[PDB]
Amino acid sequence: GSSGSSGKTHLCDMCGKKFKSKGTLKSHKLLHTADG
Ligand SMILES: [Zn+2]
Repeated sequence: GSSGSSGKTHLCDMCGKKFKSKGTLKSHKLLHTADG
């Protein structure tokens, strides 16, 4: 809820999407930022 979370997730601080692994969250964060 608005006052606090429950359970556990690998949460994106950039868009607010929630993931089931740090590997899945990392594979998602490549879409926000990458080297070039
Ligand atoms: Zn994200």
